[PDB]
Order: sequence, then structure tokens, then C-alpha cells
Amino acid sequence: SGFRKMAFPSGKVEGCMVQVTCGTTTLNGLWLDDVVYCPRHVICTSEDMLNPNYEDLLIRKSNHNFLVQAGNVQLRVIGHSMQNCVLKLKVDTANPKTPKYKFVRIQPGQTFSVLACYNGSPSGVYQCAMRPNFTIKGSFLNGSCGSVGFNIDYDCVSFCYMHHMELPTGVHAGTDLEGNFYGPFVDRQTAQAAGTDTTITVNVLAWLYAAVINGDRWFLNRFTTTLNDFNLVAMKYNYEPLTQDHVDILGPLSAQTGIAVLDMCASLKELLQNGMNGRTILGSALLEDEFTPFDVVRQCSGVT
Amino acid sequence: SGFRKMAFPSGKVEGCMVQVTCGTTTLNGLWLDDVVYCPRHVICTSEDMLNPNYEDLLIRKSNHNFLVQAGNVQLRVIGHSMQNCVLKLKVDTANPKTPKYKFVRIQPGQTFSVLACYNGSPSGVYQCAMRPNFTIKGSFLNGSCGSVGFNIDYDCVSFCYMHHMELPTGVHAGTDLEGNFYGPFVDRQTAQAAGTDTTITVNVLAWLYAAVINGDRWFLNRFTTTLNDFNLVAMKYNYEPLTQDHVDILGPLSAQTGIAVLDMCASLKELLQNGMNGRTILGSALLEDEFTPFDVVRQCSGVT
Ligand SMILES: *CC(=O)NNC(=O)c1cc2c(s1)CCCC2
Ligand SMILES: *CC(=O)NNC(=O)c1cc2c(s1)CCCC2
Repeated sequence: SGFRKMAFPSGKVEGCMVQVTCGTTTLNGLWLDDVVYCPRHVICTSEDMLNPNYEDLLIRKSNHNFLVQAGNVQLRVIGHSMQNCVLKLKVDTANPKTPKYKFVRIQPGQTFSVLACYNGSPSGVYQCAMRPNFTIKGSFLNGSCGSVGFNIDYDCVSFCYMHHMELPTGVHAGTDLEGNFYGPFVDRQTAQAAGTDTTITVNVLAWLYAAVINGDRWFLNRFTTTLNDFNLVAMKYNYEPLTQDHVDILGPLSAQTGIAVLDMCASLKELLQNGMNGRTILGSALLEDEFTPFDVVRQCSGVT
Repeated sequence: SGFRKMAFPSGKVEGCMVQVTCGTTTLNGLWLDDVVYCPRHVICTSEDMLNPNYEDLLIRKSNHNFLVQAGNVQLRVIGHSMQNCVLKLKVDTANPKTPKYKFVRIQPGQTFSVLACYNGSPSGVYQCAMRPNFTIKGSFLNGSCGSVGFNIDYDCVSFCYMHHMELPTGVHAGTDLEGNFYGPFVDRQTAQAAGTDTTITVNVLAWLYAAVINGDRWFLNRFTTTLNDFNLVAMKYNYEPLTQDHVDILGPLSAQTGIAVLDMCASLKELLQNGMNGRTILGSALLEDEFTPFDVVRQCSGVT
């Protein structure tokens, strides 16, 4: 029993973090096989950040300008290329700690673990979601860029995020491991406003299921509703619209708890309309939307 | 910017988790040097849990009854002994992944990372506090016993918790790595009620400092108070009494933010008396008490 915002074990990723230094800019890189992946803005001065021409900046850089340190051992760079907003540094040594891995571009609402790093050294691990406005609500200081988000399926690490940006509102933007930004964000010091941060409705319902499973049931009511009725209420409260897909994904939690998805929707509807009245659900005073249905099954069934 | 419930990287501990099986009971052990540490109730049947005589139960067990598997490789047990509520299994192989480590018994209010494990395999990592009633609010399923709580100071893992028990209220009890229970709990299937779960006042103030640093300041007020006045309000709300020690520990956060501890106390007092009025602080609708002042400094200064 008990339900916790749980990250994946970070060991497999700890073994991949290196320090990349280009002139006086240092940040984190990801060493997989004989490639080190890092934010292309490693080649920039903070001066450069205002309107950088990465193609032109990169012409001035050679393999030997890219200082890659793995713990205390320097890697030899035999190749460099820019893919979207990441650099790939070919090194002469395969990372002996390369786990089985994939690069996956995630959908908004999907959750992942971040290994926050500074100077290629891990400081901590926390769980995130890709917000519907393609920001993440991270914990990132200067030097944190190149820290990666990931999922683990048994022994395979799926890398989904590399950290690049803080927006002036203190939220986080970055890329998949192909260096394509989530959302409309660019690696440039400019006016970039986040859109509406909407609640991930399907994740809230998942977390309502997790609560019932762990004995928090005060919010279960006598009512039901319909997808269309529920969605009218969701619109009003800047909740994502709930689809039949979301209902299907909640099927197993529905089945295990014996509470129909649309009944749980009617519970959520009442919580939106009436608030929590100073009560709590799994030790939270607001509706948690950063557990997926997959996350709830996993944590409730002890998948390793 | 951004503030997150952050665990330590779990890699150094992942390398220490093994599976211990005694007859038909399996749980997790901690392999450090040539010793595997595990809950002594590994020797019990669930029948046994009602009123176990561990000394008598253990007389019936030999080294070869303790099946220790490290990933997929069996360790040879050359010795076993009971220290308080843990077993120490001497194995013929030093764990090659033994990090620098210590066993430390923590104080209530102190925070640590849990690597939740099943069958000696990591499933996840989350941050905890030792509650003032010596419970932790964990996420633990059957087979999770032997999962450990820890802190990391640069390269040294201080093990502070081994998981043993769920109380009938779904909260968690366990031991330091000498096998002494935190609080009055025994490894026995019996009436064990937790005492008052009081709020860790000094941690809440630390988290109020973390909020100001990260731009959440709506709750900063025009008032101040005194240790004695504040404590009258703390009593009423089942907050731990605030000592001059707590004030001293908050000194650096005080200094960095330029908000005197007693002014922040007067802010906390108003929040207790008036609630949050539907507002949030670092994305939480209640007062978080599972960051220490040390945790806030660390996360705000990017210590690795
Ligand atoms: C993000 C990090 O830890 N290292 N690099 C930086 O500090 C910057 C990244 C960007 C900046 S400054 C300006 C906007 C574009 C990305
Ligand atoms: C805790 C775990 O994952 N493995 N062991 C158990 O399930 C039990 C531990 C205790 C039980 S059952 C009864 C109370 C005493 C501790």
C-alpha cells in the first residue's frame, strides 16, 4: 500500500552521463555506444544566445574543441555533426555501460524520469510529465542542460527528453534525442510564452483509481455522467477532453477496482465543481495529473 | 528554477540489491562487501508472523537454507547471524559494486531516498521522511521488504532504512542497518498503532524558503512573531515545536533570501490560521514537510 511519485532507478543512465565543454560553456552529454549527444548551444557564448546561427558558429569548431570527460577520463572526439538542436560527438570508445536503449518522442501527458546532472555528474532523479503545452515543470539550475528524461522497460532505456531551456516563467523546454524541440520552442534567448497548461484528465482518473486501490475513497459518489457531459465540465476547468481512447486505457484500473470509468469521471466532475473541501487524496490537496494509467498499474503491481 | 521532490541517483544502491529466499519466503537483501543484510522475518512463514520466536526459528536454518541471488548468479553463504531484526549472511564473494558506505540511524524529520525493490530487482526510487511518529509514508507491495532508504554525500552512501512492515493504516515501519526499529514497532503481526503524525515545522519553513527562491512569494506577509508565539500556533496545528536549533539550521536560507526566520514563521502562522485560499506554493495545495533545510540548499545550489 501507499502511492508515491516514483522515478525509474537511474543507474543505467548515470553510466551514460558525461561532461561536454566547448570553449567556456560546460553542460551534460549522453554517451551511448561511440556517440555523445548534447545540446548544440554548447558551442555558444551567452552573447550568442540572443540570435545564434548554429551552422555558422559550428564551422569555427573542430573535433578537438569538444572536450568530453567521462568521470575523470577524457574521451577522444573523432567526429561531430549537428542533428536538429543536438550535437552528436563521435568518440573513439564505445561506452562500456551503454544499456539497451531507444530514442522515443513522447506524447503530451506521458510521464518520464529526469536525472538532473551538473558537470556530467548526477545530483538527483524526479518524475515528470510532458505538459499539454509541451513544457515540463522541472528542477534545473545553470549547467543542467543535457540532463535527459527516460523510461525503462525491464532492461531497455527509452530516452525521450534532453534538457535545453528555461522559459522566463521558470518552466522547462527541450528536445527528443533527435534534437527536435517538444512544442514550438527554439534554443534562442527570446520571447517564448507557454500556451495553456491544461490538466491531463486521463492521468487524474488513473490517480483517482490509485487512491481507491490504496483506501482513499471519500470522493467516490452516487453519480455517473457521459463523455460529452464530463467534457463540458473538463472544458470549463482547462482539463484535456477525455476520449474513448482514454476510457479504453483506464479499462484495467476500472476492472481491478469495479468502478466504471464514467462513474469515476462523475467523481472527478464533483471534485472540480466542489473542490476537496480541505480533504486530501493520497496526501495531495489538489488533483495529481503526472501518473499515467500505465504508471498506476506498474506501481500497484510492482513491475521491475 | 523549479523545485521537485528529488531522490538521490539510485545506481550505487541498485548494485547492492540481491534476492534472499528462505524456504518459500523471498525478499530483498543489501550486499555490501561479503555480507548480505536482510529482514530476519525472511525465516518466517506468514503463520509464523503472529508470534514468531526468531531465535528458535533460526536454530532450524543453516547457511544452505539461505538462497542469495545477485542478478542471475547464486552467492555461496558461509555464515549467518541475527543482529536485532536483520540477518547478516556472510557470502564467499565481496560485492564488486560495493560503493563507499555507512550505516546511520536518522532522526525524525530527516529525509532519505527509497529504492523500492522486488525479487532483488529495482522498480523505482522516491524521496521519504522519517515521520515524527517513526513511520514513513512509503510505496511498498508484498516482496518489497529489504528495500533500503539512503542518503549520498558525493560518493558515500549512508544507509538509514531497511523496509520491514506495513501497519494496518497503510504506513511503513522498518529498521536502521543494525536492525533496530525506528519507533516502538516489532516485526510481529499484531495491534501496532502509529502515534500522532505531526508536521516537521523546520522542513515546512525550508520549503517556504525554496518557494521564495523559485518566485512563489504571495504568502510573504507584513508580520513577524516570536519562537514562543509561533509554537502556541504550531501546537494547535500538530506542528513540531520550533527550536533555536531549527532557527540556526535555517540561517543560510534566511541569509540567501534576506527573510528573517521569525518573519517566515509569521508567514507560516498566517498560512496555518487562514489556509492557502485555493492558491498553491511550488505546485502544492498543502504545506510540504519532506524537504530538509539541507535538501533545499542542495537542490537550489545543484550539489552532485
Ligand atoms: C541550460 C544549461 O544548463 N546550460 N545552458 C544555458 O545556460 C542556456 C541554454 C539556453 C540559453 S542559456 C538561452 C536560451 C536558449 C537555451
Ligand atoms: C514486507 C515484505 O515485502 N515481505 N514480508 C512480508 O510480507 C511481511 C513482513 C511482516 C509481516 S508480513 C507481518 C508483520 C511483521 C512484518
